[PDB]
Amino acid sequence: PAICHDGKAHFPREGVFVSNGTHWFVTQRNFYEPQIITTDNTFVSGNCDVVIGIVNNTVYDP
Amino acid sequence: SGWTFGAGAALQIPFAMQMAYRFNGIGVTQNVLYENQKLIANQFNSAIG
Ligand SMILES: *[C@@H]1O[C@H](CO)[C@@H](O)[C@H](O)[C@H]1NC(C)=O
Ligand SMILES: *[C@@H]1O[C@H](CO)[C@@H](O)[C@H](O)[C@H]1NC(C)=O
Repeated sequence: PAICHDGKAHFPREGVFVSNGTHWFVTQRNFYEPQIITTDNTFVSGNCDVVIGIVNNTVYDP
Repeated sequence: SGWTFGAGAALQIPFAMQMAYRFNGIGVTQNVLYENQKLIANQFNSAIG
């Protein structure tokens, strides 16, 4: 459902959070287009407690 | 699946995640549901009840 980083929950502005076995990517809902999570790809709002199912991961800041 | 099983092959979709995409179809951001999904469930079942 979301990605945790520095105590901040990251949600995909458009697309779906996916992983193959190890690496995390965000892709659309009608075509598998894997792209690395980037600040411009997600928006942060809140903390890593209210959500259920959040996954610890790193985010790459451009 | 949600809305997928009418277009073509039915792709599995977590129901907690299906709502966030249904909320996003009404101009309501995804994190609105996730932050209070317990209230959503508690309130949806009461209305069905
Ligand atoms: C997942 O994909 C990335 C890049 O596409 C690759 O580096 C990684 O090894 C893949 N992991 C698995 C388990 O296939
Ligand atoms: C993510 O990391 C934080 C700090 O290291 C930890 O408190 C939390 O339990 C971790 N979450 C998971 C799902 O491992």
